[PDB]
Amino acid sequence: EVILVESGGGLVKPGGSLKLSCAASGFTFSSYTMSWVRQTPEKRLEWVATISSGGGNTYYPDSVKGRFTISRDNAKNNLYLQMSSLRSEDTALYYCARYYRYEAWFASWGQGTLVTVSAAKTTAPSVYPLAPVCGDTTGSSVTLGCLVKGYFPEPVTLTWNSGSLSSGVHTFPAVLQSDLYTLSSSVTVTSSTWPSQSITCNVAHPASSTKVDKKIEP
Amino acid sequence: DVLMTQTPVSLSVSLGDQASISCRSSQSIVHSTGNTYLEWYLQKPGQSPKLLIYKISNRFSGVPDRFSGSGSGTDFTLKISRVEAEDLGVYYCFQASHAPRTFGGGTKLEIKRADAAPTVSIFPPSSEQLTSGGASVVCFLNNFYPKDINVKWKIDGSERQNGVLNSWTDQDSKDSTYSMSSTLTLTKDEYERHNSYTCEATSPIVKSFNRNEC
Amino acid sequence: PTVSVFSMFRYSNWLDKLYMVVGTLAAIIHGAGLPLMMLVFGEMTDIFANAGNLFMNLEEDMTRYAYYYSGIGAGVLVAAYIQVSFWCLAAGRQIHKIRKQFFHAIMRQEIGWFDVHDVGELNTRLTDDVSKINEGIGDKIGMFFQSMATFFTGFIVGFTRGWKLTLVILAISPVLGLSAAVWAKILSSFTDKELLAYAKAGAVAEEVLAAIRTVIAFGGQKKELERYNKNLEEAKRIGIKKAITANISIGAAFLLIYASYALAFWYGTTLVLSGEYSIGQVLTVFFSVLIGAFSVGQASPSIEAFANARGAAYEIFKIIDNKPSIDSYSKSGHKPDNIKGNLEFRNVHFSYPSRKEVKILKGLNLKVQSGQTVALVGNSGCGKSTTVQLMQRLYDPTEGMVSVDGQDIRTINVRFLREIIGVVSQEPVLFATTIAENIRYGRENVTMDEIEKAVKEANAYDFIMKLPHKFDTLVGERGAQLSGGQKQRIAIARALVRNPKILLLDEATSALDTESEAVVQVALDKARKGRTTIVIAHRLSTVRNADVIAGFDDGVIVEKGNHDELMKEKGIYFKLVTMQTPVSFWRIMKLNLTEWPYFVVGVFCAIINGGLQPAFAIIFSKIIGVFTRIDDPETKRQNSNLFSLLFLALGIISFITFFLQGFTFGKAGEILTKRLRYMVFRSMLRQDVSWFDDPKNTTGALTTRLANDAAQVKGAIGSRLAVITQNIANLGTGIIISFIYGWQLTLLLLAIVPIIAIAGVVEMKMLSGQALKDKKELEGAGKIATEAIENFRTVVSLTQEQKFEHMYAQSLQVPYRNSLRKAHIFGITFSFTQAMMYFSYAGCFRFGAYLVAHKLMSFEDVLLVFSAVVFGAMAVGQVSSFAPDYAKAKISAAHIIMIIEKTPLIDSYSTEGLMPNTLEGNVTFGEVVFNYPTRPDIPVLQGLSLEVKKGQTLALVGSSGCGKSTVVQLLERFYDPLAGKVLLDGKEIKRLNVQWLRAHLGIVSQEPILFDCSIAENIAYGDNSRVVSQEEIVRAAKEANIHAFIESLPNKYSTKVGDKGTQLSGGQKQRIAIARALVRQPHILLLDEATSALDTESEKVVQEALDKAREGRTCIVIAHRLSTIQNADLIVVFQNGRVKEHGTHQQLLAQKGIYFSMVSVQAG
Ligand SMILES: O[C@@H](COc1cccc2ncccc12)CN1CCN([C@@H]2c3ccccc3[C@@H]3[C@H](c4ccccc42)C3(F)F)CC1
Ligand SMILES: O[C@@H](COc1cccc2ncccc12)CN1CCN([C@@H]2c3ccccc3[C@@H]3[C@H](c4ccccc42)C3(F)F)CC1
Ligand SMILES: CC(C)CCC[C@@H](C)[C@H]1CC[C@H]2[C@@H]3CC=C4C[C@@H](O)CC[C@]4(C)[C@H]3CC[C@]12C
Ligand SMILES: CC(C)CCC[C@@H](C)[C@H]1CC[C@H]2[C@@H]3CC=C4C[C@@H](O)CC[C@]4(C)[C@H]3CC[C@]12C
Ligand SMILES: CC(C)CCC[C@@H](C)[C@H]1CC[C@H]2[C@@H]3CC=C4C[C@@H](O)CC[C@]4(C)[C@H]3CC[C@]12C
Ligand SMILES: CC(C)CCC[C@@H](C)[C@H]1CC[C@H]2[C@@H]3CC=C4C[C@@H](O)CC[C@]4(C)[C@H]3CC[C@]12C
Ligand SMILES: CC(C)CCC[C@@H](C)[C@H]1CC[C@H]2[C@@H]3CC=C4C[C@@H](O)CC[C@]4(C)[C@H]3CC[C@]12C
Ligand SMILES: CC(C)CCC[C@@H](C)[C@H]1CC[C@H]2[C@@H]3CC=C4C[C@@H](O)CC[C@]4(C)[C@H]3CC[C@]12C
Ligand SMILES: CC(C)CCC[C@@H](C)[C@H]1CC[C@H]2[C@@H]3CC=C4C[C@@H](O)CC[C@]4(C)[C@H]3CC[C@]12C
Ligand SMILES: CC(C)CCC[C@@H](C)[C@H]1CC[C@H]2[C@@H]3CC=C4C[C@@H](O)CC[C@]4(C)[C@H]3CC[C@]12C
Repeated sequence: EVILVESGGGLVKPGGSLKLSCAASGFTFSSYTMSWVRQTPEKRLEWVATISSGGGNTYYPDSVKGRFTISRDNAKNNLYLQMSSLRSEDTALYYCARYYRYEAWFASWGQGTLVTVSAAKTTAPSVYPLAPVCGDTTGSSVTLGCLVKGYFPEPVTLTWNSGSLSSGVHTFPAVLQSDLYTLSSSVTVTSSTWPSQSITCNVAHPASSTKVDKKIEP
Repeated sequence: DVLMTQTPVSLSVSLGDQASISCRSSQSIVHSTGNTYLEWYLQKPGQSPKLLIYKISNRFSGVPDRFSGSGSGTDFTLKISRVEAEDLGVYYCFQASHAPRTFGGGTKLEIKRADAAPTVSIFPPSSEQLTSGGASVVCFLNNFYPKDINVKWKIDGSERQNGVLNSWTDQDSKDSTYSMSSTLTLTKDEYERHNSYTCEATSPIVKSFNRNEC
Repeated sequence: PTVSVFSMFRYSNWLDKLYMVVGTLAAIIHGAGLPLMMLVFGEMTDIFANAGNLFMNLEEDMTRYAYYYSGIGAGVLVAAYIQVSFWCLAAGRQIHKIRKQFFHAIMRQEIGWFDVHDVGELNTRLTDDVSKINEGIGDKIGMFFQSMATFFTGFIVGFTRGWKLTLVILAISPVLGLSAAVWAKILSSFTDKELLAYAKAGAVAEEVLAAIRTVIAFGGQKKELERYNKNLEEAKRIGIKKAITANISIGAAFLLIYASYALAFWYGTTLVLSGEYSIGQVLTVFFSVLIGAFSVGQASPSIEAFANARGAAYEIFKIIDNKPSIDSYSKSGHKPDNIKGNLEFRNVHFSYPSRKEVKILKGLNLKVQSGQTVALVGNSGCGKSTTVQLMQRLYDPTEGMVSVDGQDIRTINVRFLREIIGVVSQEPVLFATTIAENIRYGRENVTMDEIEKAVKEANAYDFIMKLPHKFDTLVGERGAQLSGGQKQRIAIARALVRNPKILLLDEATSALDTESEAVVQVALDKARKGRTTIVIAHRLSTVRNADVIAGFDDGVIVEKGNHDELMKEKGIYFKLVTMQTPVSFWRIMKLNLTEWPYFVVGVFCAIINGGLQPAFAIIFSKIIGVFTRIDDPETKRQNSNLFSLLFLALGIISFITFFLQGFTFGKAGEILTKRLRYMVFRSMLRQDVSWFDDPKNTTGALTTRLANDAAQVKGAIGSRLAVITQNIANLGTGIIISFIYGWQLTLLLLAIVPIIAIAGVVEMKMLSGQALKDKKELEGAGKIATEAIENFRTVVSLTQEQKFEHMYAQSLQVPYRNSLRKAHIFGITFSFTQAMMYFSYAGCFRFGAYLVAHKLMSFEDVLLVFSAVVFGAMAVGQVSSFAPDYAKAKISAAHIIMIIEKTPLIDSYSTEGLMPNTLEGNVTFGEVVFNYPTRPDIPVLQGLSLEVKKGQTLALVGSSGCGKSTVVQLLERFYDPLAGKVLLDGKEIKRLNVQWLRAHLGIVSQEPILFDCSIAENIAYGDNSRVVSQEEIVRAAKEANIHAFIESLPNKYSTKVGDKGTQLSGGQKQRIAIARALVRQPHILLLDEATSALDTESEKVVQEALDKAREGRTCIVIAHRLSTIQNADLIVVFQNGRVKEHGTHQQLLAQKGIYFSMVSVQAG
């Protein structure tokens, strides 16, 4: 189908400069108006830029003009947004977006690429396991935890068994406190698997090239 | 500019009922051509929003017939009949008539669910953060309703240590339930000053871990 | 002066009525092909702009659409063929009938259509006129209906699809139709407008050429060339203004096309964007209504040519209706059979139908039985010839009647009458026929036996034996290859073979030799017993045998009776008898090297205007791409606005570049032709008369060169670069931009453009003139008509008009047949190529459906490739046909440069020769032989000798052309002999100067010839290149009693004379020419036929201009009547080369000879 995948975001110093890219496959990229939209961490969307189907025309709102510059490359099917002199209010998650005939504005989005803009220092996580003392089962379902704490910036992946289990998971969003994010997850496994198949709490930090797959035990 | 408001914020809809979400513009939305663009967007927890209905009264290819949109001038409304758990998120009324395009605030849709007591569960800390100087204990107040609930930690019975890092969650799409996490952190010195710990929810639903290693 | 529409198509039968109705329907269906095509195209663009988006079934939709295009293409093939052919066959049949019928009525017309209605003008009112009707009712009326159809169909489509944009494209439609109308008029017959500026100058060019010898003899090149140059600069100005106007017209047409594009798209995008219309709906409505609004302007020249058609058919029809009172296609006159010959004249008066004011005849009465011969004596022009005419009922009396054999001819048939009578006129002429037929002219059944019999009878059998091709030699025109003896003998024999009954002769022995005159007369006399005869002669040898002798005074016969009757009277005839007893050349750009800034700006604007078409292709493809892509309303609006603005700017640049290219190439062309005609003429007045005699070098050929050369070289220098550079910019950019946008489709569709380019060129020729109209085949038929036309009255009495009527028809049959076939041939080529255009939208677009379905290109890529090669080949054709031909023009420039570089044997401008200080005035001739370079076989003089001294008035007299025109051009150096020796005071004129000779002496010609100037001019013209005094004119003008008639006429010395002497008579002009060289004050006096047309009381004041000025000059007077010769000092009579006599007068009188008779005509 129409698959858009973006990349290029990470921690930046104010007044800095960054370049997001959005690679699109599955349609005739050289025919569709394309927009960039942004969602701030109060969860309130905001239009950020537009570019027509050949690159000629381009439209920005009245609070971004001059800094941002959006452009495209029809040969490789790429859409770039080069931002300069970033502020503290431009910390937000950035979606690509396609345009739909019959005049609907954002038909097929992509996934975000978080772009934090502040004066902090990138760091790796502090991954840890969680399990009850002596591993006492409470029935046909056994609860297992995990706790990733003390990292910056926010985009962090947590998985289990590397793509196998999803049944009784409960992951909770981080809460910023003095430039360090803590993000907690849980599991639920039957009594017939945990002692037979030990569980791993995989964790990876994009901003620090970290990859720690903690095997969870009693 | 033109600022689009959305009067309802917290909707408490029950499976099978209806819902009416307004969008009351400020200037009057009419293009030079004479068309009126005002689309509705939906965001389900943890995904990119998806287009619902374009123009004023239309439906993107792939939507249910329960979604209706009627109105004129600066007043627009959206209605949903027979709400199904597959429909739960935040709704934005985009408009593209004037040269700054502006979304709207957003409406939350909280489907009604039967009350339930949270299956509380405490979690003892690993020796790893203990070796480094940290206490990793949390209390996952799972599967409850209504949305609001609190969590109390009794440190060896009397010291109700409410010193945690609350992490709110969103309504579970599947069963329309909630959850939250209460991670109790304290420096390892005063932690080992207690062997047991008793976490609860607010009648309290109890659980404890009374061991520093096994 | 116009004939109604119902009475216009009267020569059409049932077959022609079926050719007109079907051609009209066929043209009504062929004109609805363009609008219908725009209905299919606007439908195919909605398919191509909805697929690929959701390549499914897109290919299937295109194949169905392709069928529609091939269907319209085939319909248009058939309808075009029918319309063009049927309409060209209905006008090809009628015009032929009208030619035959008009010519049939022109021959059978009462005498008096040559004095009342001029005859050459009749040739222009026949050939040309007939062609004007042909162009009127011919194919043009087809074209009209077609265009009308494209009007209505257009607007009907415009109102059916969507009407909100049709009212808008209609609000401006008057201006569109007006630009189209104006452009249509400038497109059609744009090659028949080049004689407006060379009309006023043509006269001056013809006038100097008419008398080249007089200009060289009198010096007067300078002023003639100056008048020429003035005429030129005027014609040049008019030409420049016409070029400016033509290019402004085409420029305004393109400006309006493009601004209408701009408006259509600026509004249609509002409509499209508001969801109302589609883009197919806009393309259909806009294209169809625009095509309608221009194809109603294409229909202006049809009404213009129809009005011309009927405006000429009026006069033609009024000739064909004109039934003369006396004719021979009435067949009512009784046919008598008992013929005895009874001439009865009782009170016969006459006033000329040419001039009724004067009755040269005042009543006559005579009677002549059979065999009775009467001679008739009088002065030349006493109504002798005209009376011999009126005998045959060539005219009718004004009072009275003429009768024959009891009854009068006023009720009986003339054909039998005008047949049984033989009449040899004053000068009988003969046409371009064979001697068998020359004699056979009288009637039909004249056998070779009769031919040989007649050549025995008239002694006309000798040139059979001495000259080969004894019975099939082609006599010259008007009887040229023959001699006077042969002419007169075949004349009498021919007049005998017609089985005559009354034989009337006029000056029967003018030029006949001693034996020849006697044998002619006797051959005539042996046929004087069974047939009446009436003779007229000036030699009294052919009069004596007449039974009675008559005397003409005021055309009346007053003296009558036999010999002794007037020989006892002692009258006038008595007085007579008593006194008697390559390679081609390419340097032509070195002719126009000096006007290079013009060509620089011209090439630049050519390049810009040739590249404007790919620019339109790109802009159009992109302005539809604006609507295929998926954008917002606002981006579509802004790109639509910017592209509309670029359309408008393209239109404005088109206008400016067109006007500029026109200005600059037109001005270079005019400067070139002006300078070129000037130099051609200048180099023309340097060649000898021995260059100017040749009849393969005629004035008509020279006038064609002056104007035609101008046209041709102007073409093959400027228009060639204009066309090549426009076309290179055009197709070079089109092909090169297409090859890089898709090569697959361009490779296919580049195997079509030869035929689209060719299709544009053939159509263009069909649109304006270029109907072939071969006239070379027509010229042969016309030449036969011209012969009969020259002497219709003289030939009618021969009754041979039938054998000329048929000599028309049997000749007209060749081209008619041919032209018929051609109206089929052309009718297919045109049709075929038009079909090809309608087929391209089926091939290209079909292939397009393939490629767009395999993502090998895009839609707008197909639109850009198609719009830039198909429309590009159309433009290449329409441009390469709007310019003169090449190879013709190159040959014209070849001949012009061939003549420019010329260098005469003897230059009139060159100063070379002898410029002596003194002279006495002596001329001597010795063994001098003189021959033409074109006529070497016929000799004139045979090595004569003379001796003329100062003041000595030489006397010379001869018959009509025994060599008196010879000696003139020998003294004023028009001629060079190969033999002899001439000593002017011992100083040879072959060594002496040729211009210094001319400022020294001055002569007079046979007749005075004159200018379109003042009378003061020609008389002062006699001496130029020196300060002329007004008083020297009033000196000689009074000295000759010719100023007397000048001071009386208003603007005495300032009246602009008529052409060549129409405002006065001869006696008035014969003064001013002798007076012309009178002011010259020469040292040699020469006259030739100075008493030709002059009053016997002015021949004194004109000859007294000699006597008191004879002094110092070698006076050589030559006249016909000896009145002025008997006072000339020395008499040198001539006869055919040998000096007949020279010396004192009484040397000519004591020894009596041919002079003893030459003063014996009418002495008192
Ligand atoms: O090829 C171009 C340019 O031609 C030249 C360019 C530069 C120099 C030239 N110098 C001498 C002769 C032609 C020259 C002209 N076509 C000639 C033919 N049109 C045809 C056409 C056919 C029948 C009746 C009216 C029209 C006229 C326009 C039109 C609009 C939409 C689709 C086709 C056409 C319209 F309805 F107004 C297009 C332009
Ligand atoms: O070419 C043919 C065939 O017509 C087509 C048939 C089927 C498809 C076509 N597709 C594109 C173009 C023409 C198509 C039509 N001619 C086009 C040429 N007209 C001629 C002509 C001649 C020289 C320069 C420009 C023009 C053009 C109009 C015009 C206005 C007043 C008087 C005559 C004409 C103009 F000044 F605008 C009419 C006939
Ligand atoms: C004598 C020749 C050169 C005349 C040229 C005529 C051409 C242009 C005409 C003649 C028959 C026509 C074809 C008739 C049938 C077909 C097959 C179909 O699947 C697509 C259209 C197509 C291919 C037409 C295209 C145009 C066509 C090829
Ligand atoms: C005789 C001509 C050359 C005079 C010039 C008149 C032209 C410029 C005028 C005549 C009628 C006019 C149109 C009349 C109606 C409409 C619709 C309206 O909603 C916009 C203006 C528009 C599109 C006008 C455009 C300009 C127009 C075409
Ligand atoms: C055909 C005759 C009357 C010529 C006049 C008509 C054309 C040349 C005129 C009439 C209306 C004009 C348009 C009126 C307004 C606009 C909007 C502007 O932002 C772009 C140019 C544009 C689109 C103009 C282009 C020129 C235009 C199309
Ligand atoms: C005489 C020859 C050499 C001239 C060749 C002219 C060509 C190369 C020129 C003529 C007008 C030009 C166009 C004018 C305007 C624009 C619109 C813009 O949005 C794209 C480029 C485009 C379309 C230009 C491309 C180059 C162009 C097409
Ligand atoms: C395919 C590449 C080389 C593009 C270059 C195309 C050249 C070779 C083509 C484009 C248009 C053509 C010209 C079109 C018309 C004319 C006028 C004619 O009286 C002589 C041929 C002449 C002068 C052609 C010569 C060849 C030409 C110049
Ligand atoms: C005389 C000249 C101008 C005509 C040459 C013939 C043209 C029409 C022919 C010859 C070569 C052909 C191309 C050769 C190769 C291919 C690949 C084939 O799988 C699809 C069609 C395509 C793209 C052809 C299109 C038609 C083509 C361009
Ligand atoms: C190098 C090649 C592939 C370029 C393609 C050549 C085409 C564009 C050129 C080659 C020669 C040209 C033709 C040469 C002769 C004439 C005759 C003239 O009265 C009209 C134009 C016309 C009919 C030309 C049309 C265009 C033409 C066919
Ligand atoms: C010479 C041009 C302008 C007119 C004649 C074109 C006709 C004869 C040719 C041009 C392109 C051709 C098509 C080329 C390719 C395809 C696809 C193939 O799988 C079936 C035949 C089909 C559909 C051809 C049908 C005939 C066709 C339309």
